[PDB]
Amino acid sequence: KPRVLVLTGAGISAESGIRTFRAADGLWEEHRVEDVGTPEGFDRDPELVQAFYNARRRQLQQPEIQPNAAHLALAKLQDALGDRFLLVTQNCDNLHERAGNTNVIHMHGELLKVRCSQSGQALDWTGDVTPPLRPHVVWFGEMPLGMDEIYMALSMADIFIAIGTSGHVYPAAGFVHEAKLHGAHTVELNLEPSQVGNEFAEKYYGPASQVVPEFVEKLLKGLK
Amino acid sequence: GGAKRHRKI
Ligand SMILES: *C(/C=C/C)O[C@@H]1[C@H](O)[C@@H](COP(=O)(O)OP(=O)(O)OC[C@H]2O[C@@H](n3cnc4c(N)ncnc43)[C@H](O)[C@@H]2O)O[C@@H]1O
Repeated sequence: KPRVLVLTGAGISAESGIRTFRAADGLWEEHRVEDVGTPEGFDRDPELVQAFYNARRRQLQQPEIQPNAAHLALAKLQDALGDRFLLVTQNCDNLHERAGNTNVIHMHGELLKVRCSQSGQALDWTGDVTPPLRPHVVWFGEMPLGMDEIYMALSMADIFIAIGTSGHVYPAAGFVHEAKLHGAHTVELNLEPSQVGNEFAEKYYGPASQVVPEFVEKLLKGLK
Repeated sequence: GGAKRHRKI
């Protein structure tokens, strides 16, 4: 069986009720990234930033937020491939886990975890953060998580699939190139062509809820 | 690799 590495971004959770970064501006939930997505922003106004992520963490756990068909198809893909499958997400949501995937690598961290900044230890956390703990979230200028295991998987992959990610943020946006260097077949699945879509050998566009189960089904049937 | 970074500086 082929070794398959899947990278996901915010687009796979859009249809689950988690709104995406509007490209038109530089704003996330009507906030500038510099203010809520950098270490500097956290230092200048810790209580705004803590409130911002407290809000994201609560919204994540609302009843109307659930895995969609795309999350489910990736759980089925892992079921079929076992240890020849690796899922890497830029998302801080837990929808991959709720769908049934395991050993999900959250290269940009998790909303349901916080970090005691003196230690390096991440702690489970589902409620608000009050009065120093910080969100276990990778901000701009900080090193993504799990990169050693990710780059190893990139060099070993037979198929690399990028789903729901716009190709603006590195190093994740560079994964397709790395995969191609080590011979992987590359696939982009997205609502619209990404900033790096030209690097991919194969591509399908449309809502993830439709495009991803369609591709996964075609992949699984090609196995047997 | 490198740190998390956006395509525009
Ligand atoms: C840092 C800190 C987070 C707390 O990281 C975040 C984020 O992880 C990182 C990478 O962004 P990315 O995950 O690629 O998301 P966008 O740049 O916002 O691009 C979204 C992408 O999704 C597509 N899309 C929207 N809607 C859908 C549907 N329904 N189906 C499929 N695809 C969809 C858009 O067309 C975009 O391509 O940056 C942050 O700093």
